[PDB]
Amino acid sequence: MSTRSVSSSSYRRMFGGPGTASRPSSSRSYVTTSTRTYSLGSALRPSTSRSL
Amino acid sequence: MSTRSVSSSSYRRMFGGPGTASRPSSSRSYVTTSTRTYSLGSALRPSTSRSL
Repeated sequence: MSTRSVSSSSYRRMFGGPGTASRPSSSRSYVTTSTRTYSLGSALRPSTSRSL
Repeated sequence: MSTRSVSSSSYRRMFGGPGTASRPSSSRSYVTTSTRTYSLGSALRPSTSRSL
């Protein structure tokens, strides 16, 4: 017989389906500004009382 | 990352190994060695033995 040899390409592995590796968890970011506590002159300003 | 593919290897995946591509071509013709009850020439010895 001329041997019908086993043509042995990568039917064994290199597959496949879970090619979904690094899904972007970066879709969860947490951006926030340098959050201000605001200044107020209300404790710099006393009551200048006029005595008559 | 590298896919650990325990494949059907690319030497028998497309090549039907042990297997009908390894071709068990065994058509079981029995080699009937036909036994005849005949030694060559035994049917006729013309007997000129008539010793009168």
